[PDB]
Amino acid sequence: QKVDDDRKHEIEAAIVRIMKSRKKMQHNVLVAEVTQQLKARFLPSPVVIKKRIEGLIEREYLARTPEDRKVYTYVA
Amino acid sequence: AWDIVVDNCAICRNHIVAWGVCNHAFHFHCISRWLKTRQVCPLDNREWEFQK
Amino acid sequence: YLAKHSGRQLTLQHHMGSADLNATFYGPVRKHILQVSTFQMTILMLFNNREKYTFEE
Repeated sequence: QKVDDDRKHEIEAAIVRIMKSRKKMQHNVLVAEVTQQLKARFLPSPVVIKKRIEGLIEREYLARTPEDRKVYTYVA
Repeated sequence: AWDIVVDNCAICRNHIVAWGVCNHAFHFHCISRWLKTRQVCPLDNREWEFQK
Repeated sequence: YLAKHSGRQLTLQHHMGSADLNATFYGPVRKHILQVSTFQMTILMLFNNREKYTFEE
């Protein structure tokens, strides 16, 4: 569990970078991309996949987009 | 144990062998804060991605 | 070497200190190096040093 939690940030970093490079997609598309990115590293539940994407702003690396409840945009 | 002075690791205000990616003896929060602007760590001239 | 190379991750395992010491026994009533851990070798050496052993020792 600790290894999965540690690798969650690394897996979600790529998703956050892709979202920042795109900044325009469906609300569920952002969650699906995050789930697919973390599928290769481990097998997280959909709630865990959503939490990993939502915690990107809390990682002290980028920010989030409060306008969309599901789509997240990373400033950096 | 690493002779890197565990009393002060970096600018994190969270206190502090273990092998990482920059070998700068920095906490997880400090590494993330540093990577918020530049991913390159200015301590080993190599790409840093953190570990453990 | 550790003092000269400050901040270098070149060290051995403290909890798994490898050593092969020839413990001295009371003899028959031959001798070979016994593989023991760093922390658990003291009690083994004390028990093999004499015949009488106790928890307080």
